[PDB]
Amino acid sequence: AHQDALPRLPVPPLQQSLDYYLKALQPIVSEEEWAHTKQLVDEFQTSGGVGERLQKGLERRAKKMENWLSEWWLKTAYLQFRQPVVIYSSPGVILPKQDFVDLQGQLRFAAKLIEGVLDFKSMIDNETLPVEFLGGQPLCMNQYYQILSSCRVPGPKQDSVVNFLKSKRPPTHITVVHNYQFFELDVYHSDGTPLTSDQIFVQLEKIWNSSLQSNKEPVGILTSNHRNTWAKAYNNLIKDKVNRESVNSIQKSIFTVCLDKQVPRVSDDVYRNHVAGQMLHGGGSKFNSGNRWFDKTLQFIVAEDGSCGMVYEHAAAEGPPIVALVDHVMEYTKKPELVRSPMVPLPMPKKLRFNITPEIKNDIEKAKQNLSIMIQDLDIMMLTFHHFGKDFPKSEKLSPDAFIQVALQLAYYRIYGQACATYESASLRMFHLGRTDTIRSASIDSLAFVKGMGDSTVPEQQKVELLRKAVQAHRAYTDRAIRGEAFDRHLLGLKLQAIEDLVSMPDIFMDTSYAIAMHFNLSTSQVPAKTDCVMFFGPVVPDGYGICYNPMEAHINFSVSAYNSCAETNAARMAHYLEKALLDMRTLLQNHPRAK
Repeated sequence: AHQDALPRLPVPPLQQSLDYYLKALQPIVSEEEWAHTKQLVDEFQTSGGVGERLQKGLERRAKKMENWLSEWWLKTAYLQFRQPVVIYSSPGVILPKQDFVDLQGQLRFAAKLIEGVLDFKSMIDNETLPVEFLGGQPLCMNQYYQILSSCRVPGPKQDSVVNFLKSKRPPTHITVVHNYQFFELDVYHSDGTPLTSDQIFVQLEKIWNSSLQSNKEPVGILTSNHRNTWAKAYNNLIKDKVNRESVNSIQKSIFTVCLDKQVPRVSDDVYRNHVAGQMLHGGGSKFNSGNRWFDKTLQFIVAEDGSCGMVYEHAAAEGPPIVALVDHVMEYTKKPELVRSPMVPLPMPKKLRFNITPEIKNDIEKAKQNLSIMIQDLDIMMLTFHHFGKDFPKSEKLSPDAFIQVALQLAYYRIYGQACATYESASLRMFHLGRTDTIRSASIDSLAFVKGMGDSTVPEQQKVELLRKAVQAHRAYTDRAIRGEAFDRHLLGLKLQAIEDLVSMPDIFMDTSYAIAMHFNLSTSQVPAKTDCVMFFGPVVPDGYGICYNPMEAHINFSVSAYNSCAETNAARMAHYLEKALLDMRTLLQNHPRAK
């Protein structure tokens, strides 16, 4: 009923989008390249031309489908992406560190966490999860029905997803991994009632005692390899009926809980960076990378030292829906432990076995080698910006997110001397089945500001004006994107429509300007959460950065990633310049009051 009342994703007018495209290109391409693209655009949109025909095709597509973009996006962005999901696709999350100091404490917390997710699940099962709004504007809730009891499945050409949430007999178990060993744990009794936190603890204790040694092959590490490689290894793994049953249990589980092992202590200044690594990829074959199943949509990680977090498979949902679950769960783990009814006998959680063959052992070794290379190449820098949060920008009547994005543009320019194609995720949930579109942070106004900011000939008064204009221009682009008026998904649609129409690939998509526009040296996303957490992910290009943040009232949690294979990037440096840019913007604004 709620979904039926939501507006359908629109197809923007052709000229409007192309006009916005030309404006977004101005700061990132040469004068010569822009002039050439301008000519291609004029020809592409001409009356009776190629572009108009494709546009008509997209409009027809919107009339015959619930959402014209959904399937195309899922396929192009995720299912057909063949690189490992680890680092390159699945975002990691670091949650507030817990105070437990030993094994029993680690298990007690895991029990509360599990109970909390099940509490959230009750609202999903009963479709009682409150509809979200944006001031009076309804949001699509479909993503919430794709995260539990689901899993990505390797395919030889493209991947697929399985979702058991609404099956005849929905799964009633979660999977728990300890020392690379997987267990099927029922979290509901036969009578249908959920297990209590105390009962769950008792079961986790059995699981722990049944996996005290780390001498079993880390089959789960196979899920971290290239999708072509895993597709083949997967097909071979499940040829054996027992292995197939074990994989089936993992795929069907409501979610997976990873009880990680102790790891070497590191200097306090790089601790959070190492924890982020643990949450994103596991740290390596000798640490916790084998204590995972990366195809799983939801994986909660409880570390030996109190740290906790999670990693989720991106084909399922975006950051906001995931943090909605996080906020609900963390809040639940803080609730007073009420009366505990007389417990009852519990079954032995089933240890999922894997019959290893020389072939499977080889695949596992190859996966370890591949992951080692990936981890060595990742550069992560976690930054807790304590100076201020949403409070300062708000006091200046400036959008906090826009303020942060402009600061990132300033930091990038200060390091590189030029702007770069920049991506910021925009939520399209105001539309039925809406996922995301692109907000382009590098603009005519942002470039004018960053140049003016560092120009020793431009008066500070002018720098201030340029600052506000850039921030408001970004806010405007953000508002347009959320209302389905951005142009990136639209252009992608036109390209996919051309492919489906069996017409020659239009020149506008083969243009050097389009290649530049689609190569994001800065890939970013704001994921606000009530919980003091932070999300992170790998860059989308070899010479880029992956930046995510959670703006709180008085501070901001930042993550910055980069690849070591690119000598031109450095996560720490980027983080430091971002911190300084934010501070310099506050300083400038405070030194030039609007009324006194």
